[PDB]
Amino acid sequence: LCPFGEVFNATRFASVYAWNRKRISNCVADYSVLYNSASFSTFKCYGVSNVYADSFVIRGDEVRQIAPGQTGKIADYNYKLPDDFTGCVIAWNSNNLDSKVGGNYNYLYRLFRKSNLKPFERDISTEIYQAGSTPCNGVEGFNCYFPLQSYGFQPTNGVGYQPYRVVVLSF
Amino acid sequence: QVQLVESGGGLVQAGGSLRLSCAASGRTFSNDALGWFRQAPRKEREFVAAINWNSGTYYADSVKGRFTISRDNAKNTVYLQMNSLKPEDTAVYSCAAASDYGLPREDFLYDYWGQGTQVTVS
Amino acid sequence: QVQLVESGGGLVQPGGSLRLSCAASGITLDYYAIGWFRQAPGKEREGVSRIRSSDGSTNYADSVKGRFTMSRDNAKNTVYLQMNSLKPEDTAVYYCAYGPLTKYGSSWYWPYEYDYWGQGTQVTVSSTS
Ligand SMILES: C[N+](C)(CCCS(=O)(=O)[O-])Cc1ccccc1
Repeated sequence: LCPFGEVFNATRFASVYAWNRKRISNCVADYSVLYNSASFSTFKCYGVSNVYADSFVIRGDEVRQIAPGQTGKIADYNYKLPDDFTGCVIAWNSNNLDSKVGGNYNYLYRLFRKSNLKPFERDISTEIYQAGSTPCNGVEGFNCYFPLQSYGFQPTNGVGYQPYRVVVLSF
Repeated sequence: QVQLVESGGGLVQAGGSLRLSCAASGRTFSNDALGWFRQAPRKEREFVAAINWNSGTYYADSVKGRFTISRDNAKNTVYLQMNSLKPEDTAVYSCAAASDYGLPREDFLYDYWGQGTQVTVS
Repeated sequence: QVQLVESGGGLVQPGGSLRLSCAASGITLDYYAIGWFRQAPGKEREGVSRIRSSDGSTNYADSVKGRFTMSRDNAKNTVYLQMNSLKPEDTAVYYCAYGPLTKYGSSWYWPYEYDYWGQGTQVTVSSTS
């Protein structure tokens, strides 16, 4: 039986730009997660009505970008699902775990990339991004940006800016 | 395009009870999550209660113990039973539907919206 | 929550000065940047200056270095832009903006995106109107 429990119950979750992948050997399907879909804010499947569990944190307003065919900073530069995705996307609000007073800066997202990610590609590099015409030479300025940014989650944020834990099951 | 129409709003006295209903068109009702939200003057929209395909439910803390959400798939209808009403419950209540097996409590994760019905608690 | 309100814009002749204020409420992040930006019709928005709550350093756009100075009030949540030697090309709506810094390991980095923007104050540098 598939060890999905370890995936959902993990104490720590990755930043989306450094999204975590867990390979799960061929297993007896454990449907209890589906029957407990009420535990989650969203539970959607694609290509269903080789198992990977990918997981990470994003903000509430980005949950809709975790789906095939989406656009935006997350789908384009952080975590991209293919058009022929077969699997499920599950997410829940984690404000209780992942915000802190004065801001939790540990979760990051990539702002900029010279081209979009391919589906299931990851990029964790931190080269200073050249937004204008002069080379950056590793130095920040108004044309030269560190390519990641912190969410800064605070418990008092509105729900669209609260942290969400996401699990993507590909099978 | 799924049409949602709320019924049941009105004037009630504090401590009274009132049942809202929302009729949905569309063939996928039984798999959808259905939610209720409310908007009071000068206040921002707030989640009230929601039910998913498997009849699991979730309530805002402010209404737990007093309100009950339920669904009748044969009638494409969701209901909000509101007991022990306080004047702080006065609001326009709206129903929403989501093509989602989860239990969304966030307005941005719903897909279709009704028109609202007024509930006023004196 | 967060409110940013700019004031102090106006009309001045070339070579003149103005001081803009940005009154902020609701600042609760520990590690943040405040920026001044400007936008004119038909031009791209431009960063003008920025300051941060980690090390207090300030950066200025090349076009304004040595003419503009950004600072923090020591007794209220207001930041200033002192603009000296104004030029017609400085004409724009000036905005202040606030958002979190980026923590990467033990280092802090400047953001590109800011969470909150104010409503702008108009600065017009002109020999007439
Ligand atoms: C006025 N400060 C000294 C901070 C005041 C923070 S408090 O009101 O929460 O005590 C400096 C300052 C900080 C941000 C913006 C402008 C000025």
